[PDB]
Amino acid sequence: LTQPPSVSAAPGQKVTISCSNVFVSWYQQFPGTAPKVVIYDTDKRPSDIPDRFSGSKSGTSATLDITGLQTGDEADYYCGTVFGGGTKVTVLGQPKAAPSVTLFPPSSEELQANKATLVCLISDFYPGAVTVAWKADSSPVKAGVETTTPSKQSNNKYAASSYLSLTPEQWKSHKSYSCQVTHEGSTVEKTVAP
Amino acid sequence: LTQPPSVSAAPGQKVTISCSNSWYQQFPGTAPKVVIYDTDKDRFSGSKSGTSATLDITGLQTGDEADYYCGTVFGGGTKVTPKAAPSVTLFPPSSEELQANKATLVCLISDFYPGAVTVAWKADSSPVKAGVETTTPSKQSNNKYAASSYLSLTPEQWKSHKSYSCQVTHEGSTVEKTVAPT
Repeated sequence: LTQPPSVSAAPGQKVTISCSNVFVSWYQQFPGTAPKVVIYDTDKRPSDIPDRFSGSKSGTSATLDITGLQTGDEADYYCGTVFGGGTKVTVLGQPKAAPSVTLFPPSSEELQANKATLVCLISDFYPGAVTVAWKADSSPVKAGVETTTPSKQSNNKYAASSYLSLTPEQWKSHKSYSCQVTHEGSTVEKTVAP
Repeated sequence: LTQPPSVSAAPGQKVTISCSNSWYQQFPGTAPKVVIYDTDKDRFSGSKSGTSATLDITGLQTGDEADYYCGTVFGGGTKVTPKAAPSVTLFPPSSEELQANKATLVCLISDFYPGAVTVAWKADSSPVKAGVETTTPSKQSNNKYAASSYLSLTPEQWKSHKSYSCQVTHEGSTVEKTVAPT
């Protein structure tokens, strides 16, 4: 049912993806490509796939293990009984970098037009997997939220943006609005107010 | 398992997907979701004759535009395939940011179809490329696209010029918005 959004490691190290709340199959899926069974029935692996891939189960959670990591393994990994969330595996080729989070309020022009949009610019982060959560007066918000998918920049780090669309009164009613971004277990929150 | 790489249709009609020798729907950036299970099982048909299995989309909506796979091992995949102008929104540097002696402008491009755009910045009609990054489009919830561009400046490099502007091109049309230090 639930897996980390991202797992990363240097081009030789071990990656361990964890599927939680559970026979478990693991499917590897490259962009455009169909998902393919990397491991079936907890630990049994198909032929043609390398020895590097191994499946395990501890308690309520089952794990996928990738040893001798290589750029070829850079993919989205899903667990299945239904499917889990998905884990993006990254083969680290540069120092990890925490995103810089810049939260912008609606301009005087946008409000003058009876529109309101908050923009949370997330930039300079590697690996390219981030989680974004909005909060209106310390209370979560998922309605109105729209997030860009990470994109490799000029410096090889990634950049994305999340925006919240609101009514000018919604903006003025709450004393605050926050943008929480999560990158490799490191969370950074920024707030903006009228 | 074999499948037609792509199947085209018109909104309000029907579309067919064949699988040779369970059906799953996959939108970008998400896991697949079991639509029909064991030729029977959110209302579409998944009936089959001979060595092949077909999946039919009853009401051809826009929220059904996804990759469809079949299983027993997954089929190769089949991608099931009205113009909207981009909404360009320009933001000045945050009052918070200028107190940290940094400054960034964000050009937010949204609610557009098809998902392909171009960007160009200006600092009083003089085009600038210095510290400009543009993100790649992504299909938002309303089926139309979103992408953003940003310009990194110094608090003085922003307050020196009278105005700043991004210029967004999309299907031969061009949108330009302007911001000036307050």
